[PDB]
Amino acid sequence: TKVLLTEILLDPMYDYAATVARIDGSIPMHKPRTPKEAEYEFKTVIGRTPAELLSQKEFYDKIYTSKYRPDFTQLTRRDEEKTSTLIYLRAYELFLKYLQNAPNFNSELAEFKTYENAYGEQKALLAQQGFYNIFDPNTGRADQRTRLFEYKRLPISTLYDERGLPHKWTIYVYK
Amino acid sequence: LRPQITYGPIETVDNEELTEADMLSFISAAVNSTGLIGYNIKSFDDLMDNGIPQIVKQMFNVDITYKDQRDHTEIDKLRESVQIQFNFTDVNIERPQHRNYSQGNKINLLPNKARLCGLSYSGPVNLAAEVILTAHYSNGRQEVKRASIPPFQVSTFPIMRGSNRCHTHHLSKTAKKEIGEDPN
Amino acid sequence: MLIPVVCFTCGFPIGTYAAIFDKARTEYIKTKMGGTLPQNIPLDASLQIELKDLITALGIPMRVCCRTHLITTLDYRKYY
Amino acid sequence: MKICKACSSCMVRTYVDGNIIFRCSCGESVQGDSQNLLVSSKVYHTGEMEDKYKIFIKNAPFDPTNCQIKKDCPNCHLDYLTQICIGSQKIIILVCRCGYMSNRG
Amino acid sequence: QACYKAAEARKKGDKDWEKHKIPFIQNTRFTPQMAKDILAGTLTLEDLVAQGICEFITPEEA
Ligand SMILES: [Zn+2]
Ligand SMILES: [Zn+2]
Ligand SMILES: [Zn+2]
Repeated sequence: TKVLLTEILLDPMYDYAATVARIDGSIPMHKPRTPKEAEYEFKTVIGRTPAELLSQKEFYDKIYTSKYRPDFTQLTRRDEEKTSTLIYLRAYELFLKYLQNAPNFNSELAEFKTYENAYGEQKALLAQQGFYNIFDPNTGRADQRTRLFEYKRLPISTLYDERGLPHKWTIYVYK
Repeated sequence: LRPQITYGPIETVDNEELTEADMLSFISAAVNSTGLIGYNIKSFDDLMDNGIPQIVKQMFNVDITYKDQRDHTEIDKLRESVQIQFNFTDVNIERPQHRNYSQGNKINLLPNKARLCGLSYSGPVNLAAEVILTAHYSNGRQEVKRASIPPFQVSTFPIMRGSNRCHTHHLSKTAKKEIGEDPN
Repeated sequence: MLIPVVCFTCGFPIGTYAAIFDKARTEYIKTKMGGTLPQNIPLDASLQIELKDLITALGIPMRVCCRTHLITTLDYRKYY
Repeated sequence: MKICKACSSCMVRTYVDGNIIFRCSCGESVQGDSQNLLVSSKVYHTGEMEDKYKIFIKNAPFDPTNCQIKKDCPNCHLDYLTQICIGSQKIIILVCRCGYMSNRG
Repeated sequence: QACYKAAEARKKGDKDWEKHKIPFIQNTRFTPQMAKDILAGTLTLEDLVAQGICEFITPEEA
């Protein structure tokens, strides 16, 4: 019993099923303080007593299943928080189906992945600090003016005088 | 074959209105198509589905001959070598599994449990084979015994997280978030 | 993980107008977003999203530090 | 080298009484007449000879990564040429796609 | 071809042979509308390659 409890209590599946059970009140919101509360939580979440889990053979067949069965066919696109609730509940239901190797699973997984991608697009819309572009007043868009170097073929008179000698700018004129 | 498609003349393309900040969309598109580490997942995926099966089924055919080091017998004294010949036919790799309690039925092993318990996120490898043993006699004839072996699990191969053989691949982002994984 | 209760620099009570500043800002972005995917907002190269008047209407003064921390602080709820 | 007529092997060259005699491992012996009077040779500056860059100079007008220059080609009167700078003495060659090539080659 | 025609006109004694030349134009086919379509999610790198706008270059091909 101790080894079984230690193994299952450290399974993230158990914690996720326990959270789902806590949402609708099947188990107390506080973690167990006494062994009786732990046994009750195990019975509610896993669905089988630890003594009878060692006797029979399945494990995933009777894990909690949320009480409220909302309609996930409105996931086909007070509405937005309900959509978030539907996303959470369908994620739990699909994860539980994945554990149980339920038939007709990959197509529903892809459909819910598309739904959650749309929901993630909305959530990313909620997660924007903003953006600004310094517009060039002469134009109507992002500034292109720069102080970069621009090549230009200067006249040869700048380097050599009328007698072909190079310039030596070495006299300072002060006014 | 010669190319046949033709595009619009380059003199009609209007790009005088472009800005450098507009060209960041090209980098955005390139990263979105590429991803950031998508090559790692693709490489592990075609190692699983295509690489290891090919390596096992092609590059590990065994053909050896060994001396018969037995004692004296009618057949014994008259034979000198035995040829061991075998190859692997069927190869596959499954998702990581863990045995709950003792003598269970190999429930799934999530990555967070492997991290916490110090376990190995490795998936079983199942192989099938056919074996041929050929024994050579002194006179010149030989005897051949052939046997086909049902598929069996030899060991477990490490599984990259997020690949096709990972459990965090048949799960949604919310489920990934709530099982102790990083959804992002 | 949220907008701080007070400005990190001086300590003005930014937090008491934080939540509102979040939600309102969203609609303003929805007004200026424009035919563009949300995650591509910081790459539009044509946006002029200014939040000066919103923060002014919130009553927050024109302090550099306070508006900096109000605008730039990431929210953990929006990434997790 | 001298190739044996009989077995098509590389014959060994020795020198006897003012003559070059090739002797093979199969016993066949011949004497070279004129074309085998070359004991050894070496060529210097092999990294900048004209035979080095013949293919590259031929392909230069079509290679898009070569430097162009605004000069008229005297053959086809094209207003641009391809300028290449080869060798340690920085020899400049102007080439065009019509076959024109400065240095008259 | 404009250079050839201009040279051919000059060899015929024509004075305004320069009028047969055309300016050189090199440009990319990436338009500002394509940038706005990338941001809207209706234009990806795969269909930019399929339209002959960009291509993948390897260091030895570079
Ligand atoms: Zn402040
Ligand atoms: Zn010979
Ligand atoms: Zn030419």
